[PDB]
Amino acid sequence: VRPKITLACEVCKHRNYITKKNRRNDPDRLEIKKFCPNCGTHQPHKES
Amino acid sequence: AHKPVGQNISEVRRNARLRRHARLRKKVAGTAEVPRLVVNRSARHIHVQLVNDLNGTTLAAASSIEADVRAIDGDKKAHSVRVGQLIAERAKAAGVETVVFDRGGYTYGGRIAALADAAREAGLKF
Amino acid sequence: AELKITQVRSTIGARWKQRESLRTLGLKKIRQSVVREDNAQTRGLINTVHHLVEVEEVG
Amino acid sequence: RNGRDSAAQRLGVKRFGGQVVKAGEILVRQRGTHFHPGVNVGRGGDDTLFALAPGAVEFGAKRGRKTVNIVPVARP
RNA sequence: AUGGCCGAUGGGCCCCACAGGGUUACUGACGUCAGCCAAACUCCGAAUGCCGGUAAGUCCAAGAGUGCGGCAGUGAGACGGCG
RNA sequence: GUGUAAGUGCACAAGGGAGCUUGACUGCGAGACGGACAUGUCGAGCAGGGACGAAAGUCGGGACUAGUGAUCCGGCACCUCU
RNA sequence: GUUACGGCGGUCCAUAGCGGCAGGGAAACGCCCGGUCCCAUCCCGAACCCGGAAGCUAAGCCUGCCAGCGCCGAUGAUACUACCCAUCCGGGUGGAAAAGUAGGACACCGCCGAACAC
Repeated sequence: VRPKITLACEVCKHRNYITKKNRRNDPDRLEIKKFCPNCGTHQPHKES
Repeated sequence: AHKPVGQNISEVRRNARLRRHARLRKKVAGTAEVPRLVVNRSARHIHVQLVNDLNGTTLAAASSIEADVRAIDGDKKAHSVRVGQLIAERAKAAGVETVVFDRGGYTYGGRIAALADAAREAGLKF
Repeated sequence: AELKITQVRSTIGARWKQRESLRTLGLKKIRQSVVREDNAQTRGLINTVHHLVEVEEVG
Repeated sequence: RNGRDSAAQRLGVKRFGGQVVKAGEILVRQRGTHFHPGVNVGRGGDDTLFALAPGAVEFGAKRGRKTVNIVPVARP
């Protein structure tokens, strides 16, 4: 299934971005780099 | 009764070059103040023109055929560099400042890259 | 030239275009007559309602 | 079994030849690329053609494709 | 889909091997000289209608359009002419 | 052949392959389409900070049209609100 | 200004295409030689890229001629149709196809560049 999951920042740790993914294709916690507004730069967003 | 069975390699090369030049002409076009620098490269020479597509003319042109750029004893890359400088300040004389580089369906490297940076360092920014 | 146009049939049951063409010509009742010059617009108007009017040439 | 149908999508040409338009005005609403964008005409995510500059819509053909262009009407 | 022609494929029959085979009242693929058909076919393709521009007409009137506000009724239609 | 129904398209590829990458962004948005209303749809362009590319440039998910549920009520994270 | 020349573009992108016959290498366009260098193959210097000019116009290229296959295509007529007559049949004014035919067609135009005389 592709459940709704949340990607939080690393520095301030706000659960900003959400999206779906297959829990069996990528059971490991996702890692992607996205734009964080308040910090104003591009940092990776980690799963919760 | 000597009929070759298939296409010659020259025909295949010409058709492929024309097709992949046309495929890149989708995004590249030249205007009056932003003309298109189209380069044609052969095994012995190289040619460049400044084309304004909306009307279909050539503001400036340069090539290796002319004897002035024939005189340099340098290698083909050197000839391309000289041709790039020549097209650069010919365009300077033509009132053209900014251009778009049409590579003519060839890979951007070797002689083509050589005269590309030759034109770039001569003041024609693109 | 000039055209002499008179209405001979009523507008009852006529389509919207025919009623509007009759009004555009400038006649409202039966036996009413108008005089209009000979131009393409007038020919189109009379062609629209030729079954409701009679066209004589003046002079 | 039958009886299921979809709502009409109101596709087609919105601005016809000679009509003057403003920037960003939708010209045609289409599914495929039946009309291809021309000069001063863009293509949307759903193949919708919209005007990139004010002018008069002009329908033309290019290399066998029917295209839609915008004629830059003369300023008074 | 044919005037359905040849023509695959399978089956029987004849040889008898059951391998190899051939004969059709057999079964008989697709195709095609030519003629066909199609709302869910189109290399074509009108007439009307529709969108816009323009020039006129009506213009002591259509008692015309559009916007806003007050007050509604209607939201079970019938027949006739065309598709 | 285009992930998937059909239609409209795509051979200039939207079809096939490879390299890097996360724009499957934040604040917006002139002008429009469609509509009883609520919905819905397209969008050039501006700023920030990025990806790819030599560059011009393209990128606010997927060739497009289906894959979805208003309001109330409640949960979680942040806020220089009370 | 001229050449059987090389490029970049066009045109409601075949009237241009395909096919046959006959030619040429001045500069060019190519085929060609080799992989030392930039670069490359999901294997291959075949392709891409790089260095050269021994040979060849046999091909690409373009030139001339063929309607051969394709392509374009009238006029007239007709189908159909708007309005109006017409008790059905049908008729009047206007618009007017598709197919077919006569025919056209072996492209045209623009801007630079080569070689030549000025």
